Amino acid sequence: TVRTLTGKVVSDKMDKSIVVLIERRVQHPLYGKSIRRSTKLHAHDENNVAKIGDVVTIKESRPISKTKAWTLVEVVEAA
Amino acid sequence: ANSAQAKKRARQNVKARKHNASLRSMVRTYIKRTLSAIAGGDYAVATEAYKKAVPVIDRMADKGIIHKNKAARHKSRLNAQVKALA
Amino acid sequence: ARYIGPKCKLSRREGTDLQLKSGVKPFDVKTKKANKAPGQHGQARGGKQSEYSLQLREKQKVRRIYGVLERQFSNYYKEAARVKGATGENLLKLLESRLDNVVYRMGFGSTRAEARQLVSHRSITLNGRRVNIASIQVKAGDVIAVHEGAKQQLRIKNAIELAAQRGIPAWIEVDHSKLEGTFKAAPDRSDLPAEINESLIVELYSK
Amino acid sequence: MVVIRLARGGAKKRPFYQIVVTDSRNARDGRFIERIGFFNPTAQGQAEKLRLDADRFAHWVSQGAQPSERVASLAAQAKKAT
RNA sequence: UAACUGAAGAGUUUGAUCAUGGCUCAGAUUGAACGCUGGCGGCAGGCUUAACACAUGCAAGUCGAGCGGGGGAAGGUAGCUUGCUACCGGACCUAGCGGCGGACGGGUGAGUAAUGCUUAGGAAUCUGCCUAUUAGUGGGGGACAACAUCUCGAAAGGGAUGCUAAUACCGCAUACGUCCUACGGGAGAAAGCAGGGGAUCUUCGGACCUUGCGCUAAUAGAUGAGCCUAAGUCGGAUUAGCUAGUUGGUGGGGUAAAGGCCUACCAAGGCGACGAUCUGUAGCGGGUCUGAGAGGAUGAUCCGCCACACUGGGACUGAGACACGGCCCAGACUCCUACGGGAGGCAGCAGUGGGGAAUAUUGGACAAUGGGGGGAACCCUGAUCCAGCCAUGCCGCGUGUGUGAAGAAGGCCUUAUGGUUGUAAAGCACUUUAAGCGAGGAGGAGGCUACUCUAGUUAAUACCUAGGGAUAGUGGACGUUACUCGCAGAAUAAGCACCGGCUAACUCUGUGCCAGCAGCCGCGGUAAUACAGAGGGUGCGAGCGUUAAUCGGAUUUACUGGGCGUAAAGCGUGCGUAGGCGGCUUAUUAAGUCGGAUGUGAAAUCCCCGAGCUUAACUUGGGAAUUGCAUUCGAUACUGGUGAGCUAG
Repeated sequence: TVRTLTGKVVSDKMDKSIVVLIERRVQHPLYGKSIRRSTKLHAHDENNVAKIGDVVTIKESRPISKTKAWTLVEVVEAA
Repeated sequence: ANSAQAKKRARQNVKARKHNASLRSMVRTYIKRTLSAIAGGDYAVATEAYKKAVPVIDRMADKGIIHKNKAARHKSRLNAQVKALA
Repeated sequence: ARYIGPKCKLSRREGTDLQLKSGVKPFDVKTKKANKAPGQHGQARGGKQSEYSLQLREKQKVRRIYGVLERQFSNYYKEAARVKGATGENLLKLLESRLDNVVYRMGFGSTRAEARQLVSHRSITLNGRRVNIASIQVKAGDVIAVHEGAKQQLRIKNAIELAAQRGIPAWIEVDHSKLEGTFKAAPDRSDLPAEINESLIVELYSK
Repeated sequence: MVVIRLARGGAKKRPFYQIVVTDSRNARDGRFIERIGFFNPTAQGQAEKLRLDADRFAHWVSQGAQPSERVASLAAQAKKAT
């Protein structure tokens, strides 16, 4: 019963943190053509398991730092 | 202040401020003594300082000078730091 | 407000009898200027008219018959358009449902103006209360009567005598002995005279 | 505290009250938690004079709401009528 | 049943014409303003500009049943210059300490493009008064206002010494819960007051019993608040790079609580063409106006959220404030002064000056609904309910009705005696709406006190609490109310714009490119239907016109719904980055797409059916709607992802 998201890791340099890029497809409000929107989320990786290019699942949690409020659940696909 | 009750509130505010400041400074002093003993590093001295400090923190927390969550935090953290000295 | 002034020139301009006078004498003998407009530049009815002129002149005739001013008439049109059914039929039913018109068609008033005067002066009771508003809508089953103080008035006897000559309407059931009638239902368009082309008023307001 | 009181609606000299559950600090005609009936002191003809939802009234009273004096009187009247 | 059903064109480029393309007009709407005119009622609205400066009054108090003092009226007994004096027991009042309130209610939109708002979720929190439940309320101590004395100052207000009460303050004791714990243990509260009473004692005046209001520790509920996440939320590239507590981690600090919130180290991270940074403008939403719809404009009055309180920076008290009518500091300004010293913040209500095209009374009552205090009686409340002013808007009503011609007079026109004003007027006969005078008269008031009885708790019939009954008092600002019944008399009541075409309504005099009119095309240079007056008419009507502003017509930024040979419009031509789109077959996935269910989408507003206002406006019951968002379960044709295969590109 927790909010999860699936995305691609685009950064793993910092300690215990990954940058996941989420993608969604929405309709333009007036012109009606489906377009692509992307958001960047900072997640928490306790053991630095995730790497650049993997497909990961993250879930909402209590804040861990200034910008991190999501935690890694599992690595669906490895680069 | 324009009204008599407002003036009375200001007077009571000053008096309560002095009293609360006294009690709060007492709490700070006892915590500082415990920290000084911990820095000294003797286990028995630190234990004695902590045992002296705890009742003051509890009494002032009960009077409302500090929150009981604050008192619990101080007690737990100081106890852990004392235990670290073995 | 309320129009006060010469009645017959209005009929002359409209080109038809508007029942503004009681009707003791015919309109032709009463005016002697029928078939001509009231202006010094007045002509016969055969002159050319634009569509706007026709639409305007149709609405003015109905307004002058019923004594209704422009704002109230526009409100009547809006209500008729909101209500489902034929818009012209709804408008004509709304006009005929007015209390002052119902009193006139009862015959206590020789003219709609006289009926309105009676209603305003509280000589008429709806159901059992002395109202004084001419524009009150009369519903099915309502009972209209004459107040006791207003009974025994030579104008009322003259009006009922003239109403005897006039065709008694079907939808209203009135006893003249005690001076009281019942509104049974709204008149139908077929019951109403056919010289009125309500479609012209409809196209006028629909623009 | 939570109270049950009347919120004034209607027009000039013809008030119409809604019976509402609300925090007592809110404005009389402003924010409220729940509406549980109405009161019309000058009703006539077919107009309903008082309507109160007894189930929600009892629920809020058990939760701790404090009815005003007029609302308590209206609740007594509604209980007598029903 | 019902909840909608909706789309008009015209004028103007030319000697004709068709097209293109601007400009202008017919509509709806307004917190409007101005000009002319002006009778009444109901319901609403009323500084949009200077978040400019403010005289004066009011807008926050209450509790003696928490406490000690201090007052001034009635009584009684004793003496007597005899109706005067001395003391004594009750009833009242409150400057001070103390409790609660003052963080609500009320005002404004300056700041704020996201620390805000809208929708949908979440975890690491606190929460006075209210409800339920559990364990208690034992015993001491030292002070300080008032008061007394001194002293400064005209005062206002200051400063210094000596006392005193408490539900003010601090130890000690005890601890069902509670906090810490190394799981052995350790730590921490509180206050009394009031009503009544059988028996007993009374060390002499209470103990004792009982019932309320209180106080302490804790767990739930309810309410309120704090924090976090995702999506959405106005322009500018003639602003392209921005950031070093900056991004992450560890130890420590800090908070009610997560967190660079803070700090010391370690690393080099973090944001940006899906617009970072900088910069202009702006409170946001429910809603409002317009539009067939899609869209566009807007955010007064009502409701929710946020922010601010002369301008900036802080903290105290408190459950809660970084506090409109509280404190400290700095700044500008204003006021009193006896030169010693002091005082202030209307964007609260009313009001003043100023600004402006323009927006009201220095009113009444707490009777009703609420809010604060109190056990209650009751007190406070510019919230509120009412009243005053204004045609500002909407709705309703009146200013009379019928008859009356061999067609009076007068006016205007004339082919000169007719036509028009016109049934119009006079005359005759009726009526009393509204306004005026007089007389009656609801409802907005549920209740409270007194009396009686019942049932609870108790030792009790007392007290307290909860109910019932009848009777009598008591309680309304509005207010001379709404409404009803009488009285006299047509008596008190009609204006404004326009008449060349667009666009309904035409002539005569005066003037002659003058005076003037004009939204556009255009009128006026002697017969002007276009200027001014008159007659007549037309459209509205207590209103009528003008100016300003928004949408529409405008398919004139074209998503719905336009164009680029010559009317405006294909880059001078290639290559190519990001991006957009992409051949055929097959398996799989379920992101796009589609369907179901659940939760939510506040109320008010719009629409429908009813109800009450003499009708209508207006008020109101219930629906419908809120076209959205989220979660979850399904479908697999098409698009996308993945695997395999193919040859027409």
